[PDB]
Amino acid sequence: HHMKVVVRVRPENTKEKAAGFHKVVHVVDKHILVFDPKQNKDLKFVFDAVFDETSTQSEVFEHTTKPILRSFLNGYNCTVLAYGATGAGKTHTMLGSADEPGVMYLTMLHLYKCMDEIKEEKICSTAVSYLEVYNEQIRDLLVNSGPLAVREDTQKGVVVHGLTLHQPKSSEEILHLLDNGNKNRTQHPTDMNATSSRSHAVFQIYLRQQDKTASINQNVRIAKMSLIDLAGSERASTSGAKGTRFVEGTNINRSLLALGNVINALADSKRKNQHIPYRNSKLTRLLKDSLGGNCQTIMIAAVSPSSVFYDDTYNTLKYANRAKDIKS
Amino acid sequence: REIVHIQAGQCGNQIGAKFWEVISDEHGIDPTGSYHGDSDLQLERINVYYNEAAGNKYVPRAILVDLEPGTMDSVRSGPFGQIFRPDNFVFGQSGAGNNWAKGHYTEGAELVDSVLDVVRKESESCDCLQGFQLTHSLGGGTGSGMGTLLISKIREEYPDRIMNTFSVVPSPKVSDTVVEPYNATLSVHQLVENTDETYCIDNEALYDICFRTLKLTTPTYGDLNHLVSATMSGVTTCLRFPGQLNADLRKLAVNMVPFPRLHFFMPGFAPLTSRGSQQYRALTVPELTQQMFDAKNMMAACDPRHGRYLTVAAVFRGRMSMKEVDEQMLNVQNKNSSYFVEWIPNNVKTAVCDIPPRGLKMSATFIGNSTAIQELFKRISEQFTAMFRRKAFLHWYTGEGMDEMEFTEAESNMNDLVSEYQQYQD
Amino acid sequence: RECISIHVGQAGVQIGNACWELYCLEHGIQPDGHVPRAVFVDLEPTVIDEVRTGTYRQLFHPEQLITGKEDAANNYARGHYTIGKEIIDLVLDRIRKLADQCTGLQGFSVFHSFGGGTGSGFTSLLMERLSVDYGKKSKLEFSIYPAPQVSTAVVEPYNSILTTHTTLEHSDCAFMVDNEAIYDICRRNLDIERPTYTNLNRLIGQIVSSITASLRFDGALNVDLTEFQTNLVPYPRGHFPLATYAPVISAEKAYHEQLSVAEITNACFEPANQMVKCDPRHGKYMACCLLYRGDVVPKDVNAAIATIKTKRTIQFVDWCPTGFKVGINYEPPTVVPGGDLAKVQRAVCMLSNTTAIAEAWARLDHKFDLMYAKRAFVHWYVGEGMEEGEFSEAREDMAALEKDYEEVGVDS
Ligand SMILES: CC(=O)O[C@H]1C(=O)[C@@]2(C)[C@H]([C@H](OC(=O)c3ccccc3)[C@]3(O)C[C@H](OC(=O)[C@H](O)[C@@H](NC(=O)c4ccccc4)c4ccccc4)C(C)=C1C3(C)C)[C@]1(OC(C)=O)CO[C@@H]1C[C@@H]2O
Ligand SMILES: Nc1nc2c(ncn2[C@@H]2O[C@H](COP(=O)(O)OP(=O)(O)OP(=O)(O)O)[C@@H](O)[C@H]2O)c(=O)[nH]1
Ligand SMILES: Nc1nc2c(ncn2[C@@H]2O[C@H](COP(=O)(O)OP(=O)(O)O)[C@@H](O)[C@H]2O)c(=O)[nH]1
Ligand SMILES: O=[N+]([O-])c1cc(Cl)ccc1S(=O)(=O)c1ccccc1
Ligand SMILES: [Mg+2]
Ligand SMILES: [Zn+2]
Repeated sequence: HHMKVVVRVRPENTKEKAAGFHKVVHVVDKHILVFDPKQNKDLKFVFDAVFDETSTQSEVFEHTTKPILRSFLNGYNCTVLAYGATGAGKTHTMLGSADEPGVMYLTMLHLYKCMDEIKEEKICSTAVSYLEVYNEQIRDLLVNSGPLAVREDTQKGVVVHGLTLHQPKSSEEILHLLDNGNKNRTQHPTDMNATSSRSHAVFQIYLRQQDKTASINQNVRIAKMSLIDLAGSERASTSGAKGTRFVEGTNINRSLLALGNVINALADSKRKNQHIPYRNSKLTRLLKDSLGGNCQTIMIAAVSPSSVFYDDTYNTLKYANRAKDIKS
Repeated sequence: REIVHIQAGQCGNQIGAKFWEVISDEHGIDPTGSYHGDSDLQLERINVYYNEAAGNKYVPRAILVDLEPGTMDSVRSGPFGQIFRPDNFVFGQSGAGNNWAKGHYTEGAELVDSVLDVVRKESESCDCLQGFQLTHSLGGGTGSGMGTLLISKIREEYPDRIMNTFSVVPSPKVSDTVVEPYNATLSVHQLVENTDETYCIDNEALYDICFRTLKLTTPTYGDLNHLVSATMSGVTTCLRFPGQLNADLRKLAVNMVPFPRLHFFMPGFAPLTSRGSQQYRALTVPELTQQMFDAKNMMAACDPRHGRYLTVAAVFRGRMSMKEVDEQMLNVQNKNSSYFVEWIPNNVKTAVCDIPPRGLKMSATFIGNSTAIQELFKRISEQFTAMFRRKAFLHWYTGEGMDEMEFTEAESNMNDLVSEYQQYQD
Repeated sequence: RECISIHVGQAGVQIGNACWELYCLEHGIQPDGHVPRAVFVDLEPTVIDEVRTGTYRQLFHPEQLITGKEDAANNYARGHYTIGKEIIDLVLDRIRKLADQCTGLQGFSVFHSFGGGTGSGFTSLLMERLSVDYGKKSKLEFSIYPAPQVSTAVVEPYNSILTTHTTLEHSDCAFMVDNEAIYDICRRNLDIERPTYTNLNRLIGQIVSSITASLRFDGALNVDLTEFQTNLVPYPRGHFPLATYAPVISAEKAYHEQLSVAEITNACFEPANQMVKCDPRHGKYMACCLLYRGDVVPKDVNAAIATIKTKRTIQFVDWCPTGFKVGINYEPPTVVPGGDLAKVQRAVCMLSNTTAIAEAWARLDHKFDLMYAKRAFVHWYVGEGMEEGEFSEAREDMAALEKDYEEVGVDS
């Protein structure tokens, strides 16, 4: 329906390539991927689209974000759901990869171009924000905020106040917010020091269109777009007993559960309605506003071909596909 | 393992005197005296509620949190009142005004740091902490405002340790206060997002259960509070005894909350017979499950017959067969398959201690997580809108540094909490 | 030669105290004699404290009594991952200190209670760490699987679909005893609506005595623990025979006692006597180790079994010509001085893999799905260092155990 799903495999990593043990999934054709190659489970998985390891950021940009931009420009709020294995590398090269063309860079340019054309023809104004969910506290990345308090408007569409947005001057101004933000989140000191993978990063862009062609006095269409980087799941080891991870992992584990339970309930609410508990998390309640409604959504899962990704990519394909596959 | 009780506001304090009146006899602790215990088992586990200092002076490890001096000055000037170390009395000689905002933002907010100081002195006592018991009414300044702040701070300092709450939800028929739904809707809002076990008790559900199930014609408050304190002993301290199948606050929590909201339960005691005549001893066991699972006998206002159960915990305490227990629970699950929910193959959590309530042969605390409690947060949330529409006594809250959006927030949350509870009634 | 034991979870320790009671009682070793050969594990102190306070107090070393003063929790995750992790190293250290002291051991008779927190989750990793440190040994786990309708924990199936998947690739032969299908023996075959837990524990205390105690003891047809998993498991899944006893007669009511071999052996295959709600509804036996004890002529057995091999309504598997391990011990059973057990001069402690547990597993798996389909108590395990993975991926595990116990039978 509105939901469309695409999974983009990312090349095996230099070390993963050179070793080569049984591949987690073995991508068969472009769309169908077999899990657990010989027998073994030998599970065929279908998706709506799938992109192979050869498909880079630029191909996923064009695929994923093209139905996003059009709907975003139409005034339909859009979101991108990221996924990926817990192990970085696929997710590392999927997001924040400057060298890779960036799904986010080409879609930010794609929107940024389309935004300039809508402004010349029509008066279009936009704004952007960048927030994270670390410790289940929302931080703005642009300004050093504290815990955003919750209010509800007349619509009562739940607002975390104290968010600041600036209007997109160029993509360069956005790049400064991306830099400010990306350095504002900490690395996670557990394991190897990753980026802010374990914290959920959110990018927000708000389109606001008035028509010059339409009367000045008209309804304004606004969409919200969001891109979310999520954590990976934690094992016993990657968790650990330690009190240092302890807080962070509790925040992530309940965020992942309540969020993924809201994603499963989201697919059920493509039948259903008020059933889906928006309230189970702070961000999952804002995710209702974006992902709820009949809005065009896409999930991009990451998958690596490495054997390390055996568990992680199988669990993420399992969880992403589970919400599709369940229908009553 | 260990707990630290919390006597927030006058009602939670008045009940604290009754909770500790009971528990101490259930542990042979005289006023400042030691363990006189008729047995030896009422001592291998006391640590749960007390501290070692002298060698005869096991002191209750509670907190007494009140902005009204005359209350804690009636609890401390009466019977067991001289057991509490004076360090436990976190008084606020300020005006204890009946406003949730006055006890949460303005007058309670100052006294909190001098509370958290002691909640840490008592949590850092020794061994391993389990959680905190909380007693209060949802109908007043110090109960619902300040007592709900104390937990919003406890749940930030120890998000690992459990949080039991004993709320005196506003009774339907007559409200013992006027702003009541204001104080209530604003505390249940904090409760649904901090504590993880709530036991809601209603002064009139008690009067019914205390005037018809006890022929008691003059049910004083001391009696209501005594009945309540009889359950919260059969919950906690009870399961800190041996048993063929014991549990503890976590087993209770980890069997009784299917969804993270917290969920609120409805306690029920077992042998609830009037004194002389009704000492029928029809307490073999089918008579306890007969008792606990009827409508009346639930300390909540709402009737369980009006909604499915998600979980039940019959926390028995008295020597009985693990067959006539585990069996009876089944026929109860099948006679009433209608109201019990179906996506849980076994709703009931059987729990069995050995030692019974001092003077009795056999009892069983009931802790029901029924969807029937929907028909109470409905009640509270109605009384709110009917007066919130006109901003009735709202100038007492905003004039104490509040927000027109804060009332909106709490209603909408606790009114969503009604919606969610119906998702499982269906 | 020896077999250590590891009694885990409160119930694995209550059964432990009872199997351990019946031992000294048939070996003339009163309260203070030799030394035990086992350990006790719980994340609730008050229960292992019943072995430190109650009977059999000084028969143990405080070193073979592991406790985590912390919290049991009726959830696998916490008891496997989060908490039960902290204790494992210390636990292993005993089953490595007790395993060194001996002389050429054979294995560890584990005692756990499937649908617990400490009995599910901890043992899962205990057996895990054993199959690696001692893959060259026997790993016979004696479970008390979930009652078919009379479960206790609300979550039970979450705990028991997670002990099965994690231990499956690690056990050698998993004995099973159902708590409810024992109460039917206490009601029907003993007459008592007063079965305390202390009695089911005498009855597993009895069947278990027949396994290790009397069979590690000399006899006319000895059967090592390796002989079990060899003569009892057809396939590498940690296959789960059922325990059954024969002279379960009452020591008060009826008295026919003198029930020659020809009778006690027939009293094993009737479904009303097998400590398991896995009534042979279709389940073909595939291998049975009839342990006898007491006065038994090998011809009475090699005739009392021959009659059974030709009953045909007992239908063995096709690929199994003869699946009858006769074990004969000398010393008769040894009943509790004044419990309720008859006291006969012979018994049959038959155990067997049956295709019947195709049911028991199916009915326990279907349970799990109904709650997991709504997540139910999932937030209690995810907050404890687990994932959507370990549930969904241990569910897929037991799915190929519904198919394994279907394919190994029903077909020819
Ligand atoms: C001669 C005799 O057997 O007297 C009984 C008695 O008559 C009855 C009626 C008791 C009596 O209880 C009440 O009348 C009552 C009064 C106010 C509120 C609630 C109840 C009794 O007072 C209560 C008392 O309870 C206990 O001793 C328990 O240990 C109980 N203790 C307290 O509540 C307590 C009271 C005063 C001071 C300190 C503690 C308890 C229950 C659960 C958990 C912990 C403790 C008992 C058996 C009796 C009397 C004395 C008449 C009953 O109540 C309880 C809680 O056991 C009322 O129905 C039961 C059935 C009992 O048979
Ligand atoms: N036969 C027998 N079954 C028992 C005994 N004690 C408990 N059980 C059963 O085992 C299960 C109970 O496990 P629990 O006592 O809750 O837990 P545990 O496995 O000891 O570990 P925790 O959950 O962490 O406390 C239930 O299915 C009981 O019916 C016992 O002494 N004998
Ligand atoms: N059971 C019970 N309820 C009480 C007691 N005292 C006050 N209440 C109830 O508490 C509500 C009033 O709140 P109150 O305790 O005075 O608030 P506070 O003292 O300002 O925190 C009313 O609904 C009363 O019925 C008591 O001792 N026992
Ligand atoms: O998705 N993200 O939010 C994200 C998560 C991480 Cl860890 C890293 C980056 C990004 S980004 O903004 O896509 C981005 C993409 C390209 C350049 C800067 C930022
Ligand atoms: Mg236990
Ligand atoms: Zn005879």
